[PDB]
Amino acid sequence: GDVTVILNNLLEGYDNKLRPDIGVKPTLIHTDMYVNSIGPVNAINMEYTIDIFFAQTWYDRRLKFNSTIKVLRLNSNMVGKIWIPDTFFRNSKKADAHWITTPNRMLRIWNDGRVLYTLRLTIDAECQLQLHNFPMDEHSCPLEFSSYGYPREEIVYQWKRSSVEVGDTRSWRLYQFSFVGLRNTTEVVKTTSGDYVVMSVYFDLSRRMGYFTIQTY
Amino acid sequence: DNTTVFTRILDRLLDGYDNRLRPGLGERVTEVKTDIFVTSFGPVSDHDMEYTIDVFFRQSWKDERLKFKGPMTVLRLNNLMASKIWTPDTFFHNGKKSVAHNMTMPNKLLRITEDGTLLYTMRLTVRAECPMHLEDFPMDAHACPLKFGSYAYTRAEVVYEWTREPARSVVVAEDGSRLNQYDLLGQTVDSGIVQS
Amino acid sequence: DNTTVFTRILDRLLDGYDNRLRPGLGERVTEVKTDIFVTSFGPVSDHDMEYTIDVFFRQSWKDERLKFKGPMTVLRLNNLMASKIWTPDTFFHNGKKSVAHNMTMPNKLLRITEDGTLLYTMRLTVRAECPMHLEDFPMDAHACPLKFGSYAYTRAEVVYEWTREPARSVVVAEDGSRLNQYDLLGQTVDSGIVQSSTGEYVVMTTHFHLKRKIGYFVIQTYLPCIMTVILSQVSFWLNRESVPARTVFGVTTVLTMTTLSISARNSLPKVAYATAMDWFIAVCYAFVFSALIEFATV
Amino acid sequence: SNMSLVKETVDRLLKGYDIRLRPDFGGPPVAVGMNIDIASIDMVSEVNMDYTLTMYFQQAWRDKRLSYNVIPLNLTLDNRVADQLWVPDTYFLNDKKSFVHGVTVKNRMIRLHPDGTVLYGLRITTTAACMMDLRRYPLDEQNCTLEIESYGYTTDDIEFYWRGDDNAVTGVTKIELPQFSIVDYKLITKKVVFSTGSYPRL
Amino acid sequence: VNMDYTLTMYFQQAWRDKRLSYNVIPLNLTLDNRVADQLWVPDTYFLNDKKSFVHGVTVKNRMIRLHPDGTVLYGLRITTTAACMMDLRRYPLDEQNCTLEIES
Amino acid sequence: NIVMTQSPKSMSMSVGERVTLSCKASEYVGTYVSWYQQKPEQSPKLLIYGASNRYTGVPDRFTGSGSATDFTLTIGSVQAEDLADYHCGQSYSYPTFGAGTKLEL
Amino acid sequence: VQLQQSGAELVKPGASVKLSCTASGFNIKDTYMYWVKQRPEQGLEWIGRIDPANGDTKYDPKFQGKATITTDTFSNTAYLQLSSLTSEDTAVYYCARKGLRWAMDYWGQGTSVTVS
Ligand SMILES: *[C@@H]1O[C@H](CO)[C@@H](O[C@@H]2O[C@H](CO)[C@@H](O[C@@H]3O[C@H](CO[C@H]4O[C@H](CO[C@H]5O[C@H](CO)[C@@H](O)[C@H](O)[C@@H]5O[C@H]5O[C@H](CO)[C@@H](O)[C@H](O)[C@@H]5O)[C@@H](O)[C@H](O[C@H]5O[C@H](CO)[C@@H](O)[C@H](O)[C@@H]5O)[C@@H]4O)[C@@H](O)[C@H](O[C@H]4O[C@H](CO)[C@@H](O)[C@H](O)[C@@H]4O[C@H]4O[C@H](CO)[C@@H](O)[C@H](O)[C@@H]4O[C@H]4O[C@H](CO)[C@@H](O)[C@H](O)[C@@H]4O)[C@@H]3O)[C@H](O)[C@H]2NC(C)=O)[C@H](O)[C@H]1NC(C)=O
Ligand SMILES: *[C@@H]1O[C@H](CO)[C@@H](O[C@@H]2O[C@H](CO)[C@@H](O)[C@H](O)[C@H]2NC(C)=O)[C@H](O)[C@H]1NC(C)=O
Ligand SMILES: *[C@@H]1O[C@H](CO)[C@@H](O)[C@H](O)[C@H]1NC(C)=O
Ligand SMILES: *[C@@H]1O[C@H](CO)[C@@H](O)[C@H](O)[C@H]1NC(C)=O
Ligand SMILES: *[C@@H]1O[C@H](CO)[C@@H](O)[C@H](O)[C@H]1NC(C)=O
Repeated sequence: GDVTVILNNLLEGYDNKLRPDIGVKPTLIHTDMYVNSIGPVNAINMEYTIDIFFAQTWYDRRLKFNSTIKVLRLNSNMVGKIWIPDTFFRNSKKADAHWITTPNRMLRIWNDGRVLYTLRLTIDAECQLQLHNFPMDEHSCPLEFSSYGYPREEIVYQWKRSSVEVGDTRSWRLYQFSFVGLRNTTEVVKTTSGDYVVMSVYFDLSRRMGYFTIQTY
Repeated sequence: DNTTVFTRILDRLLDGYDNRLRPGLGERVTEVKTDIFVTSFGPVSDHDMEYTIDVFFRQSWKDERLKFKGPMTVLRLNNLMASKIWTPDTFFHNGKKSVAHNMTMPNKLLRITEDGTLLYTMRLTVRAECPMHLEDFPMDAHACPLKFGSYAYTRAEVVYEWTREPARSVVVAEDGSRLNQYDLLGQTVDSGIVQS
Repeated sequence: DNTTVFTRILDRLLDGYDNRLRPGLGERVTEVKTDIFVTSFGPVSDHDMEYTIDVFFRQSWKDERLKFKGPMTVLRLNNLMASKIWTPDTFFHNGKKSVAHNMTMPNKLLRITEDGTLLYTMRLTVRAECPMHLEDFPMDAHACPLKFGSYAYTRAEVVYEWTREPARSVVVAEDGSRLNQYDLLGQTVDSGIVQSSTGEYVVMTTHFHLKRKIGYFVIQTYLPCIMTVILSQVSFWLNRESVPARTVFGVTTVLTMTTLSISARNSLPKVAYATAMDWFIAVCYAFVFSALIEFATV
Repeated sequence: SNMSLVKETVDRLLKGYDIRLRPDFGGPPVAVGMNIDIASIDMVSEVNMDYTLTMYFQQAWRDKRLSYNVIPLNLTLDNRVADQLWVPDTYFLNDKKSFVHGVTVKNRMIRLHPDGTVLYGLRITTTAACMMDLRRYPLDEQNCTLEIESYGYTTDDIEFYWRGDDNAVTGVTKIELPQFSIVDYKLITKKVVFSTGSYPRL
Repeated sequence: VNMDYTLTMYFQQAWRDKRLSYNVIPLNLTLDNRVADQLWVPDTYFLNDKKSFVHGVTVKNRMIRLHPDGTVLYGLRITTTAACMMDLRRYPLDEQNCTLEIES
Repeated sequence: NIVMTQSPKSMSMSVGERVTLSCKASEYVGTYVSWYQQKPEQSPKLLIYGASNRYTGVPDRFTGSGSATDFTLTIGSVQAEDLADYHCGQSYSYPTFGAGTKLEL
Repeated sequence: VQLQQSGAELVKPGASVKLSCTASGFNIKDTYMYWVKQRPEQGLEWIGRIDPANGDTKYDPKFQGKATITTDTFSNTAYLQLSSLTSEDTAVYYCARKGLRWAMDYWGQGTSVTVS
């Protein structure tokens, strides 16, 4: 058909080793999250589990085509053939994606070159809990991410206006804690390789003293 | 030398095939028929609020680009032909960490019918999450769900349906029960639409 | 054009090479020279009957197809040239779950000498089985084995050999001992021919001799038990006009003997025969019960 | 001489070989014979309701395309050529986790014969699940199994049988368990029927 | 009880390769990490580790940067479980010295 | 230094019967002991390697039997040309030989 | 397949001798080369060991410092040099090749060294 012609013309002379605007300006990447559940917050290992749908979107002037169709909706087959940012979570001890039954990824290219790339992640992040005032305590411990190799002058991140969305909040595995809200933050951190744009999401938790009462008090 | 004719058939089938496009991208809606055969309902970990289930997961659709005419009416091909063609990307909405078995070869099955119908079967172990309300413990009853759907394909592109009557589609085996603490009473299927 | 000559040497070296055919497929027998350098003898698990070991495993052989001639006499190549040549398929007959480390790159070494001799070294951690006989627990000595050989190559195709004198081949490092409970006395190598359903294969055997240390189990079990027996024999010096005192004496020492025996039997595995700690506890329990029956009689 | 001749023989055998098609793709079914040499039964865990066993699992069939007559001897090839031949898709229905050992290389064996016979062995450690009846525990006796089935090919495409039918499973009397004792073992041939077809089973 | 410790690190290596030298552009080139399979990197290993891995979310966590004078900068993010034997004769009033070895 | 003690020093016997020679080690030598035959005014020839492995070119009447410490060499149905010196030598460590054993008719 | 030694000779007490052993049919860089000494109607005694590929040698403690074994791969020979001779050096010296599970399968013809 014609979509094969479009995809073959888009992938001719394409080099996935170079980001768009390699010597012009930094690339702006807009990020969104959708939290399915926040798992058990065990204080032994100073960590907590989280499951999210991480979505990124940016502009690539090489993936620009002229046609009567507006959007190409694709599988994960073409994810490894174009440029994808190297986002990584700075405070994760272990994190893996999902591969059953087929790699849970999504790619969508628009008429003007805007690419949207979404994938499902399960992160086991760490947050140091100052366990004074236990069990009448409240915490707010983060999830941070940034690019690994591209400094501030090459990749800049930015939240949207509808950034983080939680689900039902009743089917979550929070036994001893209770979710109350969240807030987003952006900052710049000094590193031996350069300045990096770091984005943080703080979840505020309060411990419900409903178990420790009939356990010890 | 009856292997050259089938080699020519498979080479004419794969000449100009683009596995990045769903069948009927510009004309119709891809309709996938689903089936689940539970070979063993694994143990339910109540302390973690999750359960295990071992299934044969079967899907079937229609691809008009894989029509042929040969001496055989059904090609029972290998599990390495299913990677060169289009397959739906079904995922489990509440699955935690599932595995797809690889012993000794990839446990997959592909059958192509002469008129273009494809049957695609996998064997895999789902580990899904079951939220429980333990207010009447230990005299409680539960309904553990298993939601699956399509990633990356909306309702106007790919729709799912049960291949047989809905009451007879999910089939649990008789000796397929590794439960020690619970008692399986029955199944219950449904179909709906989520607005994401 | 300073590195073009080495690229030409490697290209002529790999031009006409089939890595599915062993050197001398219908002409000779392949001679493999083995060597083991143990960098750390890991912990010995007694409930699984296994042990861990970390080794540099070296194999040398001769391939007449890899002769070259250049300004260097030895090429110290990468770990990706080893996947383009024939390497022997050595496995461990009694291994459970071994790992070949690949941090940060695959830990493999290849050196080719100008006459065709190859040295191929790997770094790997082996978890092997050690069947123990625990009659004399905790004063027992074991010989944990480590047997390896070739998979699919019979005696008429590939034979193994030690590269140095057999008493000086398996070399253990000095700081390489992660043993808390045992003591490594020495090593012992051996060679033999096993016979299985596919033919006769050469097997190289190594034995590590371990001797358990008693200094923990003494203070743990043998000394509290004797102290409890002595405290039971203390009762023979009290006057009979205080009956509840001696009654509570007897019953609480029987209770303490029961708690020490239950708390002591979780140390060793679930063996089906009786050990020497069980004999000690049984005779001491007999002594305490005899003291109680003696009190009842008097 | 004697090496390049065999090189040409193997190159002729592997040229124009379609791995998608079984031997005698449009004809009678192919027979596959099984062998098992059990090396150890590791841990029978009541709580996990499973048991681990290590085995040398070998399969033998006949492929008329891998038939040569220039050389008279048997060919043992490197274990990486098993990714270019056709091997049956055998699986174990009741396992939970399994792997082929990979030290120092992938522990598998390929062996050709001048008439066409192929021998294909693996070294597999598998944790198979067997549900126990603990009504009479601890004074009881369990029976649990290892099931060997074909996934893709029905009973009109493949046939399974024990190679020897009484000496196919060896090494059982030399197995020492800390808690149990193997009193007896049995071999069974069968055909099962699912909603997709009829499949052979051992 | 296991006699080991776990640490996460950003491990960076810098060397100079004359073949990766260029003069037509005045800026440093940060390349996609997939090019690290087409370049020469040293075979550094840790002698006293038991289980290591490079993180893999969302891609393989490594960095490759070329400078115009030939200096290559190569970084990894590693989580190492290194092994160190402890002397517990003064437990719990003890101080333990254990180290990580970096070798070629 | 592992020493090998051979026994007996001499043995006189006729043709056709079975004869046995013994060799003992002080330390452990695990199946690495070879048996050589030396005729008068000649060089020693390898008969048995390993512990029980006939060298290619030796008759079938020689047989070796091995252990960790005690080794034996048995010759069944001797001939008139099997009279020579016989040495046992270990190779587990640096090689040491035995004193020898004369065989006379 | 064949090992050819030098010829017998006499030597005065206090001089030095160099015995040679030329290998033909194989390459000395593959195996080890042993030197053995035999007295008349006595047992064999091991002198020393050479690894021709690397070059390191070991000697019997009785002969340590007295004998020196060297090699020459060009002429395919192995040499044993004896110095500070005494009257107890009258013996037969053999040159042996290692092979087939450390067995010393191939021997030389032996040279008679006599001290007058
Ligand atoms: C030391 O050695 C270690 C062991 O060797 C080593 O660990 C290994 O790491 C490597 C690299 O990181 C792994 O290889 C990759 O694995 C990725 C997935 O990893 C997860 O899954 C594997 C098992 O992988 C199976 O399943 C996945 C997904 O289904 C497949 O992608 C794999 O190929 C493989 O599938 C086969 O088996 C299936 C059944 O199982 C069959 O159904 C199927 O048919 C195949 O036969 C697990 O083992 C992993 O667990 C471990 O690793 C994780 C890492 O997060 C750890 O956290 C965890 O603790 C475990 O240790 C993990 O769960 C693969 O996705 C990946 O394959 C793609 O990438 C490579 C490299 O770029 C490509 O060459 C390849 O083509 C694939 O790309 C295709 O797909 C992507 C999808 O996004 C497309 O975008 C892309 O375009 C491309 O598509 C193209 O090809 C398609 C066909 O394939 C075609 O359809 C398209 O049209 C298009 O042309 C790669 O295999 C390896 O698994 C690890 N091994 C193990 C056992 O851990 C370690 O790195 C070494 N360390 C060091 C420091 O050296
Ligand atoms: C998440 O980030 C967005 C963008 O920064 C926040 O939206 C802005 O919030 C600030 C402070 O209240 C306002 O002044 C801006 O007008 C908002 N719009 C934009 C586009 O900046 C949003 O409030 C943040 N949500 C949190 C903190 O959870
Ligand atoms: C699964 O098996 C296939 C076929 O042997 C192999 O290509 C693939 O690498 C295997 N997967 C893993 C994760 O080893
Ligand atoms: C090949 O194997 C078969 C069966 O083990 C055997 O009978 C045959 O002799 C072998 N090849 C030869 C001719 O040595
Ligand atoms: C490239 O890196 C070097 C080394 O840090 C630095 O001095 C130089 O300023 C960088 N180039 C640019 C354009 O920033």
